[PDB]
Parts: sequence; structure tokens; C-alpha cells
Amino acid sequence: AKKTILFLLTVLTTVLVSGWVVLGCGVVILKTLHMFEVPFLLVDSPHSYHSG
Amino acid sequence: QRVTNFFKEVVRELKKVSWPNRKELVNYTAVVLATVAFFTVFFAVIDLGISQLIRLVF
Amino acid sequence: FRTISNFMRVSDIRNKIIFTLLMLIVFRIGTFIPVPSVNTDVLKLQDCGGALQNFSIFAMGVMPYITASIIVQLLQMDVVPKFAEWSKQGEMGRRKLAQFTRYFTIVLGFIQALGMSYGFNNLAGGMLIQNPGIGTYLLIAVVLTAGTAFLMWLGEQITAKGVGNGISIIIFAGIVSGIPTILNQIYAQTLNIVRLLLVALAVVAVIVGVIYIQQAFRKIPIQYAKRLEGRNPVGGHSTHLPLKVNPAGVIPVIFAVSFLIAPPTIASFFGTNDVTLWIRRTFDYTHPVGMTIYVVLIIAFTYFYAFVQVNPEQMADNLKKQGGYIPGIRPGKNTQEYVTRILYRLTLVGSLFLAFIAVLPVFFVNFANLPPSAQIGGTSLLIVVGVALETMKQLESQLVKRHYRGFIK
Amino acid sequence: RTLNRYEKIANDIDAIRGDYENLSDDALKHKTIEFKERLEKGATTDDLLVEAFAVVREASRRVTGMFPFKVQLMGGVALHDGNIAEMKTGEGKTLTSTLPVYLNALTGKGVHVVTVNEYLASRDAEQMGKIFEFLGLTVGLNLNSMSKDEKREAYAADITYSTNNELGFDYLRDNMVLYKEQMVQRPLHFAVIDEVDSILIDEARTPLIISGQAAKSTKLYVQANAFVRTLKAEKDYTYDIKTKAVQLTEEGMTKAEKAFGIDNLFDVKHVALNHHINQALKAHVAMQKDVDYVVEDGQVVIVDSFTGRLMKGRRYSEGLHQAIEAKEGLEIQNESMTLATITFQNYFRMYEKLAGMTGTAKTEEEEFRNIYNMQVVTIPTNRPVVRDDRPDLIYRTMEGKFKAVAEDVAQRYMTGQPVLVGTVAVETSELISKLLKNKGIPHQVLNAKNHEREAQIIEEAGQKGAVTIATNMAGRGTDIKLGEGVKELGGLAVVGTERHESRRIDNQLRGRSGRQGDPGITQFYLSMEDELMRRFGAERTMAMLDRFGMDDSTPIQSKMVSRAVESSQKRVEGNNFDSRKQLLQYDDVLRQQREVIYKQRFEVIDSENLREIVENMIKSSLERAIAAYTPREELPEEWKLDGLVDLINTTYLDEGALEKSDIFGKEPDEMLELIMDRIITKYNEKEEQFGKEQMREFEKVIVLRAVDSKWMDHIDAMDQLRQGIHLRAYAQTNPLREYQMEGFAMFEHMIESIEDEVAKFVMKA
Ligand SMILES: Nc1ncnc2c1ncn2[C@@H]1O[C@H](COP(=O)(O)OP(=O)(O)O)[C@@H](O)[C@H]1O
Ligand code: BEF
Repeated sequence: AKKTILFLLTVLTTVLVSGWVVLGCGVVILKTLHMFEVPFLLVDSPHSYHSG
Repeated sequence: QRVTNFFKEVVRELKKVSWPNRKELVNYTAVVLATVAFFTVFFAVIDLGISQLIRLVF
Repeated sequence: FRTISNFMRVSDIRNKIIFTLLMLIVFRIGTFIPVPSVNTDVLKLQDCGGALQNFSIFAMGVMPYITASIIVQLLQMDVVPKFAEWSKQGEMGRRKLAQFTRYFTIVLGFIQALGMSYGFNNLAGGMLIQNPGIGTYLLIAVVLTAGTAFLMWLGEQITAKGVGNGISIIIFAGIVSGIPTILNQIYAQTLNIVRLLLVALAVVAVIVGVIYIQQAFRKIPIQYAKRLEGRNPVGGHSTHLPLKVNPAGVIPVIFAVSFLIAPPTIASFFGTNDVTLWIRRTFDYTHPVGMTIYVVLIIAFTYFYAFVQVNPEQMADNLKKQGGYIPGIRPGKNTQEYVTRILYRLTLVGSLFLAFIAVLPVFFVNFANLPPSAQIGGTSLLIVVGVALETMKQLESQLVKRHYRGFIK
Repeated sequence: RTLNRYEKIANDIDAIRGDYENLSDDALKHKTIEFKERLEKGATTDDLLVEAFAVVREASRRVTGMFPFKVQLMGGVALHDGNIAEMKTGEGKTLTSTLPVYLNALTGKGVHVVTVNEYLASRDAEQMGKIFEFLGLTVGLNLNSMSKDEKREAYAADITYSTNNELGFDYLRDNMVLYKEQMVQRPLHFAVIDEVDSILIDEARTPLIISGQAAKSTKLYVQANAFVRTLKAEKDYTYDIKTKAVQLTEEGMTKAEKAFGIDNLFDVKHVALNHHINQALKAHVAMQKDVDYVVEDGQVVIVDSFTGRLMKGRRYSEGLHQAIEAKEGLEIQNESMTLATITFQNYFRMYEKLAGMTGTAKTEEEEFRNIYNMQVVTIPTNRPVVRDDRPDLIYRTMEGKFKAVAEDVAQRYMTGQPVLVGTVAVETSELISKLLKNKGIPHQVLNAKNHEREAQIIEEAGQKGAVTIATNMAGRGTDIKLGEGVKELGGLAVVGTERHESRRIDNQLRGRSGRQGDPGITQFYLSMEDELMRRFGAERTMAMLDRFGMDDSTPIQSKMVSRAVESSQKRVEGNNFDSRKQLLQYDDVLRQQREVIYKQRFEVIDSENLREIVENMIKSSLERAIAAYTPREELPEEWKLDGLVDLINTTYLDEGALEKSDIFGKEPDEMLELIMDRIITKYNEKEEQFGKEQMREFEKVIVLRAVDSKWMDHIDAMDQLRQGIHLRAYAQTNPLREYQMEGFAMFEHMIESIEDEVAKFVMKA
């Protein structure tokens, strides 16, 4: 099933956002803060009066 | 050999893509560089003025 | 120019570009407004520190809203079935999902405000929040989530009454506001004139490459056999289904940096060791083993996200569901496998372009000795190019609304 | 607040009524004369408002015996301001369309009173025309069966009663005339709209299309009929019932390829055969015989979706009407071809002041405010509504519902109370009619096919012991007046039979029961295998409907199925909302283009000398032919001017007048002046030769024929673009911006084609 993969991706993303707890010394965390953009939002009978 | 067949298919597929022409490429690059230059100058002026005002109010 | 004067000459377009600049000024006064109860610290003295991120209201930016949107979009795909029915029901479900993103991003802005506050405290070594306690940390967490709430309301304001999409304009404003300090460091470095000219010509060359790949559509022809198509054809603007060369966007890099920097975060959550030091040396992407695993993760997540966003099976069932078909291809499963093959080849090219863009600035800092806070062309370059072009196209569509001529004149 | 202003004006009208009562007749027609004099002299229509409303009240009594109440005066003042008077159904919304119609009919510009169908238009026109023709104004009534001279004499009256379809079609046929004195309509001034929700909200989902007939095809309709008739309902096609959409399957596509001798049905060579198999499939299984058409004297007559009446001129488009005509062995007629097109939004938004009154508008205040900038004013009721309004009764099967509704009207017939059963189809009404023939109950039925006896059915439907079955016909304006001794026993039990596509439509049926303080009982009988529940009910509840059991003698008592019913109806409301909104913005694009062309076509109709129009067309086509050769990126003396001399001699200057030495590589302006001077001397020779007046009729015919043919082709090209548009949302853009940009490019190519055709037809003939 692909459900596990989707869940794993979500958990990893959450860990990345909330794993800002040790900042080294961060050489990636501030980059992560400024470098991403929003995703793009996901994707009868006609009549006709014949006269002229 | 499936991989070289696949890369031949990839180059054929790249032929079928409708790439922008030269005129649209130079117009778009002018728009991008002009917008970055204007907003860079605008935000520098904004930062200098607001920082000087904040320093004037202390 | 001519088209810029055309923008100024019309009153409606000039009204909304002036409204956009006013709300960007309103956003930019907030980067100096500090968080209360933090102010008595070394933040007035830190000039090992932050130095780029610094601090302020809107320290979150709109990044809680980005994370909320990408998480609920991955949950729509058969993970919470309630969201799948809300997506399949229509526009009332779209309002339900938008309100869910608003409450999800208030939740997420809260917990990331906790995380970032304690993390900047630990980066500062503790001595950045006087009286480190539960009440003050909850106060600054509600303050940062209020910052994100004001920025999202500001984005909705500037997308209702200003130029383009609001959240993209605010993200673009954060990037290009970061630019002039980098220009200041580049100048205060100077180490010749030929280094600046070669790196600036390479910057404009990679801007042209990003314009070239971002604005390229493979246009599948689609034939609707539900209308006559009788005796009024020209043949220019036939119906098609455009797929981009880079369908995934830039979200492959968020999944790649997550999967790259989560094991150093886990290993530092544990503490210093020998295998911890090997992990922290290995998973740094300024090094060739770390850069190889970064590039492989970018390619894998570009394939995963291009098949999430395009979804060949759902678009083939969506094409069978209302008439249309590709000419030659029987509209059930064969349409799905045709557009899947197109997607495999196109995503190979787009993923390689994304991987070359995302590791470009470490090559520029090494081979061109820039100050390492530059990052001249990461995914900030892709956000900058995308937002500039779609704001220009929205303004152009308002102009062509105002140009209806007539045969009499 | 705005309500207290209307109460203060209603009290002012009562105060003036104190003096207005003792005036004799022939001293009130002089009051209309005095109002026209005062309105010409210096006054507006607001001041006269107070006086004018009092006059109408007195006139109303003397003509009809009905005095307006105070809430009818509040409705008149709210309709005069351009608002929407929401007065409840039964509270006299026909005298409040007499007060501001009289006030805004005095200047002479003309008032159009729109209704939903022609029974209500004729019904209101007779009575209110008695009131208005008392006071010295004219009343015209514009119907579908009138010739253009009678329609021109109807719109030349001071007050016109028409339906919304006839107003739209007279507008679209006014912009297909060849003379200025063939147009029927006056310039549009003031529309009062009875039942605004039905006209501006409900049936503004659909456009008005006028189409002339192209050449006939008959072979492929009969071939696709004879194929689709033998096609095995579950194995070779799937009828999606949520949206009524029929597609073939892989066995069906294989049988279609092996029955026609083709190899691939989905080529680009067989788009015509695939279109015919699709439309024969839809006409066979997705359209049933008495539900949404009929057969009437060898013709297929479509039954209107909203009013339930026979639309005897309208025909299904994209080749579906010929597939229905071939389904039943009737004669197949010629294929149509769209000439003109408008929406009810963009037609009722060119009216300079637009009012309206209705009974059920408070749900749609945001839609009346966004699109039309009209605000719903809710007006009190003069007498409290004592209509007993019972909840639904959900059953498990359709036959259980119909046995229960027959038993209910049988127990209500026994006490003499009038019943009005209300269905939506022409076959469920005859199903319940044959359920009431046996059990022995004398009834009447008002189908789409029983339109001729409608007044004699509605006049008898409130008498002691009269049972009426009625479709959508008697559900929007029908005024059933109660008989003698019938108010005392709870008059006019209305019995519904299904839930409609909105709450307003069934609130209108209950409104037929109520009728201004007289008692009444409504009751809706529902099923779980209805059409609304089968199409739009959520997939979760069906397990619980299996759980509930099967005896169907008693209804379901639970809140689960009631939640399912209300959720399905709200989903239909949301779907209709979105379809209405996207039709609105796409016809906003086509509205800008249509306004440009209709304005300039009208100013080449009534132009006394259109020499300068034709000369600007020739000059614009000439400069485009100059710049289409001689490309300005290219350096001169390479410009291949020989093809330019050939094109100009073929198109403008009679094959001998231009040779290459006259131009010889100039800058384009001076050679453009040379070719333009040779064109203008050839044209002035033709003008002094042909005659000053015959030349204008000649080039008027040329200009109008070019505009009309290229605009028809542009309407059809914009419809094909509107199909492909959502597929353009796959590549992450929004498709409306693509539609606007492609529509602007396509419009300008059309207008360049018009100018080229007019230039070559005037200068080479
Ligand atoms: N001032 C009045 N006095 C007595 N009866 C009235 C008065 N105004 C209206 N009515 C009656 O109320 C009934 C309501 O019918 P109608 O006007 O069709 O309702 P609506 O205004 O809801 O369409 C009419 O039969 C009319 O005779
Ligand atoms: F406009 Be009514 F209720 F006949």
C-alpha cells in the first residue's frame, strides 16, 4: 500500500519543522526557513431556439 | 539495451515540448531582472528610511 | 518604457499596484518590531549568531501556511478519506479545506514557535530570554502565531485587492528583501572586477535557463467528440492538455532537505559521539557524499511529487468521465499509460534541472569565493522567477481586457 | 435601516389617500395628464412617488375591488428604488407591481414587466391592464406567437408584459436586422421582474441561443441509432447517474469498431462517427421519453426544466435533437448553427434600472448583491401565516411513497377538502393519475401536454372536493382562490411528492397552499430511491437504508435519513451555484466582445453615409498588408515587394494600376499614402459612378454580411475554446486568464478578417 509512504513523508516534514531544537555550534535550517513556495491548488444538454 | 532506448525517447520527447522562442525569452528575462532590480532598490530604501526613523524615535 | 507607462496610465491597474506596495511596506515595518519579553538579551549585542535570520514578528514567515498546505495535500491522497470526499464534493469542500488549512496552520505555527524559540535560545546558549519559563514562552509562541495570522490575512488582502497571489508575493518579498544585505557584504568584501562580471553573467545565464525550463509545456492534443465542430474552423487555438517540464514545483527540495537534515537532528538530539560525528560529517551537502545523496533525494522526490500532482490515473478517469480523448488512444487505461510515459520522460528532464539548480550555490561559493551567506541561485531563484512572471502575466491580462478595438475605430 | 423609510412613505400615502377618495372618474385620467406635465416641467420620479402611489390605490379599488395594504405600498417603494421586494408568497405581489410600474411609466420610456411563463404574463396583463387602461396608460403584452408588427406595437405601449425568454430573443433578433425600422424593442429602461429568483438565479444557469439551420445529415443518425439500440445496458456502456453521463466500455468500443468496419474509433478521421455514437448513446439512455421531452404530432418537443412547459421552438443542440428524433423513427430535421447568444445575467444587466419582487430571496442576498448590486428588502405580511407546514415523510421505495400519497389524497377527498398534488415529471403525474383512477377519485391533471385547459383547471382547483395533480406548471405563480365553504375546513392541502433542486422551489409549492392568512396544510412525501437521493445523496447512508428494513407501510422515523435528505439538497444548491458562477465569468469575456460588435454594427445600420467607415477598413487592411510584407526587422531593398504588388493588384487596384516602380523600396508611410490615394480615387470614381444612394445600400449589405458571418464563426470558435479551458488548468495556471487572452487574440483576428473581406469586396466589385 502507498499509505505508509504518504504517512512517512508527512511525519518527516513535521519532524523537520519541529526539529529546530539544536542549531549546531544551523547551516541548513535558516535556508529551509526562507526557500520554499506554496503548492499550486490541485485540479447537461444545451438548447437553441431555432428561428433566426 | 533499455536505457539508451529510454534516453533516445527522452530526446524525442524534448523535441515535442513547446519551448519559448527568442523574443519571449528576452522579454521575460527583461521582466525578471527589472522586477528584481526595482524590488531590491525599493526594499533597500524602505529599510534605510524605517531604520533611520526608528533610530530618530530611539 | 511603453508597457510600464501603460500600467501607470490605467487607473485600476495603478490602484492595485499601489495597494500591493502599501501592504508590502506594512509587512516590512514588522521585521523591525521585535518580540516582547525577548528584547532584554544579546540580540541588541549580537552583531556565533544568527546574523541572517535575526529575529522579529513574522519570524515564521508564511512557512506554517506552506507546511499546512503541503501536509493537507498529501493527506487528500487516500490517507484521511474525509478529505478525499471533501475534495470530490466541490467548492463547498474547497472552503472546508481552506478553513482546515487555517486551523492547521494556527496549530502548526504554535508548535513551530515553541520549537524555534527554544532552538534560538539554545543557539544563543540560553541567555536570550530572561526568566526562561512556561508563561513567557507561551507568550512568544502566541506572538509568533499572531504574526503568521496577520501575514496570511495580509496575503488574502493583497490577493483580493492587489496584483497577484498574495502568499507568493509575500514569500518573494522576503527573498528580495534579503538581497540588499548580501549586496552589502559583496561590496564590503571588495576580489577584482572580473570575478563580479563572470559571476553576474553566470547569474543572468542561469536566470535565462530557469525561464526556459519553467515556461515549457508539452501539449498533448485532446479531441472532444461531444460537439459537432462543423464548418467554423481556423486551426490555431486547438484544445490541448499542457504538462509542464517541471510539474512538481519546488517541493522536491523541501522533501530532500527534510530527509537530509533529519538524521543530524536526531544524532544531535542524542548527543556527541563517534558515529554521531560520522553522520554529521556525512550528511552535509557541501561534501561529495552528502551532495550525491542530496541529488538522489531531489530526483526521487521530484518523481514522487510529479506523480502526485499530475496523477495520470485520475486525469485519465477524468478525461473518460467527460467526453475527451487523445486522438489515437482509447480513453480508458491506455490514456493513463500514454500520459504516464510522457510524464516519465518530462520529469527526468525537470528533475535534473531542479537538482542542478539546488546545488548550484555551493559550486558558486567554492569555485567563485563568495561569502557563504549569498546562495546565489538556490530555490530562492525559482521562487523569484516564478512570482515575477505570474504577477506580470496577471497585469497583462487586465491590459488586454482594456484593449477591445472594433472594426470602426 | 431602510425598512422604516418605507413605513414612513406608506404612512404618507395613507395621509394623501385621505383626500384622494372622492374624486370622480375622468378626474383621475387628468391626474395622469398632470403627472406627465409635472414630470416634464421640473420634477423627478421620487417626489411624484407619494402622490402617484395614492392615485394608483384609488384606481385599484375602482377597477378591481382590491385595495392595497400598507405592506403592498412598502413593496412598491422598495421596487421603485431598484431593490428586490421579498414579500411572502400569497401576499399580493401583483398590485405592488402596479405601483412603481405606474410611477416609472409616466416619462414614456417604457416599463417591461417580466414573468416566468405566458399564463402568468397574460393573467397579470389582463387584470393590471384594466387598472392601467383605466388611468390613461397603454398596456402591451408580448407573446411568442406574435408577428414582428404586433411585437413592435407591444413595445410601443407604455407597459409591456412579457416572459424572460421573449425579451431575450427580441433583443437578439434586434441585432440581426438589416434596417433600423425592423427592430421591435425600444431602448431598455426599467424591468420589473416577477419571481426574480427563478429568472435571475435559477434559470440564469442557461443561455439564450438563436440558431439558424445548416445542411441536413440523416445517414449517420440512423446508423448510430441502429448500432446503439443493440448494446446491452451494463456490459457495453456505463450510465453514470450522479452526473447523467454515458460512455462506452472496452467491449462497447470493440463492438463499435467491428460494426462499422473501422479499425480505431478514436482516430482523427472518425471524430464524426464517434460524435454520433456518443449523442445516440445519450439520447437513448440518458434521456427518457416523457420526463424531458414529449412526442407531439410527429415532433419532439422539449419540456422546460424549470417551468415544465412545452418549449415548442427550442431544440437540443450539438446534434442531440436529431438523435432523439432518430430514436423514435420521426423525421430528422436540419442541423442548427448558432447565430446569436446571450445570458440572462448580461441581458438583465443592460437595463438602466432593474427591480424585482419574489417570495424566496433571502437565501440569495449575496448573489443578488454581488452580480446585480440589488439588495433584498424583506417586507411584513399584513396577516400572520397560519399555513400548517408539516415535515417530510421518508419512505423506502417509490411504490410505497405513491401508495401513501394516494391514500392521503383519498382520505382528504372524503371530507371535501381540495388537494393539489405536486410532481415534477409528466410521467409521475400520470402514474399518480392512474393510481387515482382506480380507487375512484375524480381528479384533473395539469401536465406539459395539458396546457390548453389550464385556466379552467386552476379556476376549479379550490372548489369543494376538487383534486388536482400538477407538475412544475402550477408551482410558481398559480393563484388558486378558495371556493365557497372551503376556508372553514383548511383550504388547499398541497401534497408534495419530491424535493426539488432548491429550498425556494418547494417553498413556492407550500406558498400555493398558504394564500394570505387562509388556512392550509402542506406535506411532502419523500422516498429514499428518489432521483435527488440517487443522484446526490452521500454514499455513507445507503448501508443504513439497508438497515432500516422493508415493509414500507409506515415512514422512516430517524434523523439519519433527514440529515441525508437535507445534505443532498444542499449539494444540488452548491453545484448549481458553481455552474452559475463559471458561466457568469466566461460570458463576461464574450459580453465585452459582443458589446463592441453590436454597438458598431448598429452604427453601420443607421449611418446616413458610411464612406468613412469603409475607407478606414480599407486603410487598416492596407497597412496590415504593408506590414505583413516588408518586415521591419529586415533591412530594405530585400523586402520582396513583387508579392506586395501582386497582392495589392489582386485585392485593391484592378490588376494594372500598381507596378513596382511606383513604390521601389520606400519607407512604408509615403508608399502607404500613394496606395491610399490610388484607392481613394478609385473609390470616388465608383461613388460618382454608382450613385450616392445605391452605393450606400451596396456597401451596407457588404459590411453587414461580413460582420454577421465572421461573428457567427467567432461564437463557435469561442465555444470550442471554452471546452478546452480546464485542461489548460493542468499546467499550473488559472484557465480564465488563458480564456481571456485567447479570446482577445481570436477577436482581433476576427476583426482583421472582417476588414480584409470588406476591403476586397468593395474595391474589387
Ligand atoms: N388590497 C387587497 N385586498 C384584497 N385582496 C388582495 C389585495 N391585494 C392582493 N389581494 C389578493 O391576494 C391574492 C394573492 O395573489 P397574488 O397577487 O398572485 O400573490 P403574489 O403577490 O404572491 O403573487 C390575489 O388573489 C389578490 O386577489
Ligand atoms: F407574483 Be404572484 F404570487 F402570482
